[PDB]
Amino acid sequence: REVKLLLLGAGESGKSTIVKQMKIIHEAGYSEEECKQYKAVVYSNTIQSIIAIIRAMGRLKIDFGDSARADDARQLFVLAMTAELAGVIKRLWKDSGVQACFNRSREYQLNDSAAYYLNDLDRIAQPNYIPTQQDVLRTRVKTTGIVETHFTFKDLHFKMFDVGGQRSERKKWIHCFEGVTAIIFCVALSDYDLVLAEDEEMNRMHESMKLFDSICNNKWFTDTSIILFLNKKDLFEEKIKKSPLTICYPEYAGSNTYEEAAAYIQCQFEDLNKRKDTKEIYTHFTCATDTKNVQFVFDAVTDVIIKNNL
Amino acid sequence: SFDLLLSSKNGVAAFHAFLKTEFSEENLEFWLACEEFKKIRSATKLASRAHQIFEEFICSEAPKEVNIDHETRELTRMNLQTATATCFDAAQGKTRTLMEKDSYPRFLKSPAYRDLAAQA
Ligand SMILES: Nc1nc2c(ncn2[C@@H]2O[C@H](COP(=O)(O)OP(=O)(O)O)[C@@H](O)[C@H]2O)c(=O)[nH]1
Ligand code: ALF
Ligand SMILES: [Mg+2]
Repeated sequence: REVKLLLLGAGESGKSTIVKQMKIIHEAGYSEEECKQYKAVVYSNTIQSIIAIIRAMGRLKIDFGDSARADDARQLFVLAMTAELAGVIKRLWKDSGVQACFNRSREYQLNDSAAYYLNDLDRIAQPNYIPTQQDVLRTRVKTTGIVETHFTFKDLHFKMFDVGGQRSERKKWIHCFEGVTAIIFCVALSDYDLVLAEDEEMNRMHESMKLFDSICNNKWFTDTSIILFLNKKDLFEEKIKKSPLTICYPEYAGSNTYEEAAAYIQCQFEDLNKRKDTKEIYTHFTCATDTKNVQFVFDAVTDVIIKNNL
Repeated sequence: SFDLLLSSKNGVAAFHAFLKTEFSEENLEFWLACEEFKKIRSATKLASRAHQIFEEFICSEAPKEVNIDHETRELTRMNLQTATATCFDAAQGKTRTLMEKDSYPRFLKSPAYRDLAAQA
């Protein structure tokens, strides 16, 4: 009864995180040793996030609230964990000019976990620091290529192939299109106001939509269960009152509130289906980093993968 | 360390075989294309070779196109205007990190290597 499953989606939509949530759910969590291995990544994720904001300040021409931060900024660039760097990083983060820039992250490229790590510097910067399960989940590593991983859930064994979402990775996707039982297609809801990291002229949501039009309606998958994860709902929730959806959909007559705007995104993607009589997009709003939520969604998915394949 | 792996003949070939399994070999190739390129002292050969490396790995319609952001790409395109030895340092660092962070750890847990260390 071996099932073949694909995680597809544009870059940073959250595929690799769902793969992590399998290791946690359907194996038995992360060890402590395994967590201590993600130190470097968390530290590097943190250092990269803050560099990102500061370089944006010179581009966007935003002043520090306090001019002595320039001197920390200098040190930051040169240093890239230790006490010196932590202090530097903290001081930068608390600065009001830095925060004005962070609140304009849509105009440049910033890791979504920035706020999470930077707001937790005190814990992270400790010498005897061991990442938590969530810290690990929050980590960002660009996936390059195609990673196959095997899994056994309650009623299914899964061959699960994780791929890279960037444009240069999409050539490679054709290697795992054969005999595909199900495709979980990730979309980062929080991308509606952002541009692509590999094209600054291209809105990330319009990118995911074109990508989805082509997978949803592809001849290869007439017999595959198309599952649509509307992901990063937590990030979207705290975005939407600050930045309007009209950035992404000029047509939009509805309120810039979480549920209605989320219902609207959903319909846009689901409207890309060209055979609605015969094909069903199974949609789920997910927070990839929230184990409990990904556990409940994966039960609902599995059921569809039995009902539609036996 | 990862720097050791990239220095040895054996290591590189073994790491290549693995990257082939994950369809990400273009990364290592470019990185090796960059370590040859920078040894070139002549400003003409640099000139030409820069157009070759860029045509294969960097360009948006490239056959072995590597995963790098828009900024690093277009910077490397302006670095062609006069190809010096450092022309690709930015693109080469992005790519090194991509291999170091993502696929190097899987390689250390691969049977390809697991066996060849067990030999070691
Ligand atoms: N808060 C939150 N963060 C997420 C979610 N999904 C992914 N992330 C984070 O966003 C980044 C991108 O996820 P990742 O799986 O690496 O993207 P991929 O390229 O699609 O595989 C990672 O640092 C994740 O921790 C989500 O639903 N909520
Ligand atoms: F799509 Al990715 F790392 F950006 F898996
Ligand atoms: Mg990934």
